[PDB]
Amino acid sequence: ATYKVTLINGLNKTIEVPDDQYILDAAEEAGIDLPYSCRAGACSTCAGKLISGTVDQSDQSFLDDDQIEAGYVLTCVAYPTSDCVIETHKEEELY
Ligand code: FES
Repeated sequence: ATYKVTLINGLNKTIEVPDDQYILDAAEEAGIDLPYSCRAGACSTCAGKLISGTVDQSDQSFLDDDQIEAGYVLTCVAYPTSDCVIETHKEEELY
């Protein structure tokens, strides 16, 4: 499957993401400059907030159960599992 991932912050664009591609990688192929540092699921730099839809970010490690429950997603290690809508650049909300 290929899912429509809407990325919002002067950013408002919907990209196509195969279910076996990470959202950050797909955003970069679409020319979108999203924040990152480790690209390995171990920090908050690439954090976004899921507004609708679902992801598989099982390779992540930084976010705790409670941050995941609140809708945070580490875009560098997140695969879409449905069409979804993500607010980007959300690291600041964790602190
Ligand atoms: S850039 Fe570090 S977790 Fe995504």
